[PDB]
Amino acid sequence: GLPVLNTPGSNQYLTADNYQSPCAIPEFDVTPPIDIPGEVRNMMELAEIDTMIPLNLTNQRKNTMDMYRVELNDAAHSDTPILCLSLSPASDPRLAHTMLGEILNYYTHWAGSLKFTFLFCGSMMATGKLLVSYAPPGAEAPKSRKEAMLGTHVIWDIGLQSSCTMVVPWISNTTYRLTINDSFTEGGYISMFYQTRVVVPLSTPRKMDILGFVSACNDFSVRLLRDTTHISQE
Amino acid sequence: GLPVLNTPGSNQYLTADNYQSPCAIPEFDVTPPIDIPGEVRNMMELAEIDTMIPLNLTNQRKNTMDMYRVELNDAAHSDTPILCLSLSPASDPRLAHTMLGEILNYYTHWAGSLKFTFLFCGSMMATGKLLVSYAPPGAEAPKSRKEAMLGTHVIWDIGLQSSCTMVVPWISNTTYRLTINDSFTEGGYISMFYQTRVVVPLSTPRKMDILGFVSACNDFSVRLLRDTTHISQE
Amino acid sequence: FCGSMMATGKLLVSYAPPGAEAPKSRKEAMLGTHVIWDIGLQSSCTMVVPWISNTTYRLT
Amino acid sequence: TLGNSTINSVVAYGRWPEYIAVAACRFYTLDTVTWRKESRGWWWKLPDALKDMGLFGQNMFYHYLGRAGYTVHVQCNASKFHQGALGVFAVPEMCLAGDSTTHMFTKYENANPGEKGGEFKGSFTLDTNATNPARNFCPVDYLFGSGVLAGNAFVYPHQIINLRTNNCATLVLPYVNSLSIDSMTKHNNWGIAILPLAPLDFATESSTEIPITLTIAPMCCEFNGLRNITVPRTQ
Amino acid sequence: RTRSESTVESFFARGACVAIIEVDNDAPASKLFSIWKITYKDTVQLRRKLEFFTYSRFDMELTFVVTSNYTDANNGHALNQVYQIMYIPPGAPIPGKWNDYTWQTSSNPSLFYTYGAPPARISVPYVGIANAYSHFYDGFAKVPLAGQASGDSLYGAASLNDFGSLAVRVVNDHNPTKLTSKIRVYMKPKHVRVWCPRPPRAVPYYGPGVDYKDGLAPLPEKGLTTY
Ligand SMILES: CCCCCCCCCCCCC/C=C/[C@H](O)[C@H](N)CO
Repeated sequence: GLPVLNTPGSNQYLTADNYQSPCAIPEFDVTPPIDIPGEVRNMMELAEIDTMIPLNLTNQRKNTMDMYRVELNDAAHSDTPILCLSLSPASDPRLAHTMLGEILNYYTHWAGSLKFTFLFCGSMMATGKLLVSYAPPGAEAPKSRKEAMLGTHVIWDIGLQSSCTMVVPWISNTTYRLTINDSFTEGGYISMFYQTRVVVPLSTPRKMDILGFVSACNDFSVRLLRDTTHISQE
Repeated sequence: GLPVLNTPGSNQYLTADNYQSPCAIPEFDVTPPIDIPGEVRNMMELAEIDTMIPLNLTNQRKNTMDMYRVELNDAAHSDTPILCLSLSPASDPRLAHTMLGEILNYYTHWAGSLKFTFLFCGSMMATGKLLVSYAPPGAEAPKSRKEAMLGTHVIWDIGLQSSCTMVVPWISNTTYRLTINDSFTEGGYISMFYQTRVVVPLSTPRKMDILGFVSACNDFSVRLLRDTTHISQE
Repeated sequence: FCGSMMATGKLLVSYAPPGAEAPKSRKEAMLGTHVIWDIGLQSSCTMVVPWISNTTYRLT
Repeated sequence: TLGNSTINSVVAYGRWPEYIAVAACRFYTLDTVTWRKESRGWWWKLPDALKDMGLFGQNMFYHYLGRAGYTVHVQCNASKFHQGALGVFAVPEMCLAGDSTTHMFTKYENANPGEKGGEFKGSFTLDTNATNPARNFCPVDYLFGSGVLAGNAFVYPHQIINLRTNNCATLVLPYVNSLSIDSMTKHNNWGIAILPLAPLDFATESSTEIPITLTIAPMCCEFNGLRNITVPRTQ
Repeated sequence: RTRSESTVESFFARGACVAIIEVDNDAPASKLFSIWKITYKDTVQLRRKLEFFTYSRFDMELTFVVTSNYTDANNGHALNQVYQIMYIPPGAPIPGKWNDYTWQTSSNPSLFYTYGAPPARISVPYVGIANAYSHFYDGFAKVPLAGQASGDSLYGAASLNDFGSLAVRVVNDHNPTKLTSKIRVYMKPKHVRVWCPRPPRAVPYYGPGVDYKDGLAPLPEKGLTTY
């Protein structure tokens, strides 16, 4: 026949190959598709959906609903942080199991901006101002409002609006970060502080809850599909 | 020679493949075809032929000619059914071995309308009206003419005509039904009742027979060729 | 509604055409014509009972 | 306004209900539930919750095939001195985990409770009665009743009722299925889950309770396959 | 930065192991043929990836990796084996013996694989009786009716995911020596369309449904004010 020469790689099975194969059921009359609502073309479309952050992963709160609630009170003003988060969306245990983190744990590289929304769930009679800050990596993690104020930040007036969004823009030395805990590709710090205190009148609850949601922005992307550590078989 | 790479699936024999092979008798002078009557292009053409239904599969009737005859009499009117059939053309034992059922047992999926013809074989002096009903699935199988009348149905006047056809139109949740007994793809119920009674004058036979035929309509189709359970080798 | 501005609540106002037993619970009333009134949103609510009669006029 | 029934909104997947009866498809009010401080959540199935609603239930049980979208209106009002948040989620094919070591052992009468629906639990309890098993759902709230984290339930069509902001939620659910039309008695196309995201609280009262009311209108209804009436077995 | 590798196609463009079918070549405690019901729910990774969505359409590529070994040392030698893999669609007769007539496979698709050859491979189109596959079905196959005794079908079980089975045997007549073989089945969806995203599985799978029994506390402990 035609002279041919078998190159190396012949007879191998690469599970990522893209080859044709014979059809085992020829002339099958396939059922046509219908217009079902909710079609998805890209997994990033799922990462762009806000999902609640299990922020309060304490011994008594983890694996309950209480792990989603962060408690504020009406005590006197202080510079102590309300919450502290590492910008490691796939390896920080508080972000790993959100929809964004679940998508990220199927990939090796990620890049793009993030969106953090905070929802205040107190009474309508409550007032207060909060400071939400992102510090890029390199320095010690901010432990007071004085240090946090030096980074990117927004001021949230709960009386004016019950939900506030801070976009963390993409700022990295590398073009992508790794989806594991790695010092060279560290992301930075997210912190929350009291700008003023929370004030309530009489006959009002003095403790209330906030909730956190995270999603990816439209510039987000991932690379190098890989197996996840969030599912195992015994 | 030309650099080539053997992909997976090389050297396999798939009995459903479509490949070329060398001719073992080259230059054979083939006898030309003649115009024989009765050519068939599609097995559905055979399923569109009416064949008699072995309706009366009792202990003393099965595997004889009597299994094809359903007896009517001239007794007083009653709401008891004359015959009851499941719309399972490949798995109901009364429909499985008709030509339609035999064709269906070579396939896995079927869809389309059915045609049931009933032929009255009494004397010309006999009169009567019968009700033939199809009930789509989901409810209890109708046990009286009152329940059967609520579904699709036709009224057959034997005095006016000796053969009557009821088309069971295709009504299914799924696009195809399975050719086995499956609850999720159940077909419904076919029933026959006395609308009025059968009346004969004197010196006339008081018992007579009806015969049933079934075929597929022009919208019928099948999918996923498979081996039948109606032939075995020992 | 003539309560305080601090009051909230939702009410159901229903018209049932004649023929059946007079509705004695919200389940039966919900089957007829009806409107939902949010007092917190607005203090006055209007339900129009449209003309539905077998006869062209009713007696007084 | 839909029919003789009258009265932000979220259209699930941005798809309004559409056709591929008319009087029967209108707003129906289910039984009110009581939101307490210790409430864990509530669930309903559609069209199961409407099976005893006027002519819509009659059309459900008289036909082999039916399809409909829905408009769900959750109503819950409180004072400016109340606090709390509800998440209202519309889940297509909302399968709930059972309560036994046997897989998929929940019986039909328990999977289709009706307009009363069911409640989420705070923890998982395994039914041990072997002679007389309960064969009921055991949906854990933080697992969202199906082995997934409730925090990610926000990927479903949803609304949030924050007591300081709004007192009502409106979800417009189109007919969602792998088929154009199905059996309404065999299959529930939608599930409604209401979870307290923030617990209810009222100043210096460990007694406050507020009602939640659901009003559901089927839309773009179609029925086919008229036969005798289906009478499902009850428990 | 494009999103080419996060498209639904790229997300599923991998051959995933779904089954290990074990057969023996021995004289008739052994299993001269094996039946495997076709499903992706025997394993977890592909199942979890698929259950990100409610509905899907796709063609399927099946690859078969065959390995074999002697059972005893220096017990003798064997000639190269041939394996038959027959697709039995629902309703077709199921083999009951190694040598029964069903293996004639006049209408069933069949694959003959020679040991030492590259893994076998076939493709099938979208074969669902509905317009899409259902990863989740919130219903019953039968509605129990009043009058019926104690329509008892399992919750979620429907024939919309019944695709038949694979019957696997060694075609060779049995050697004097015992041989054991394993056929690993690898699935790759192709031309994928998906609908209605769902939150991913968070606890260990328990059965073909959504039931859970163990490992219900997945998340670890992490202080609120600790980075
Ligand atoms: C002749 C050698 C055997 C080749 C034939 C292989 C069997 C034919 C394919 C049947 C399986 C259909 C594909 C299965 C799809 C998934 O199970 C669905 N996602 C279920 O929801």
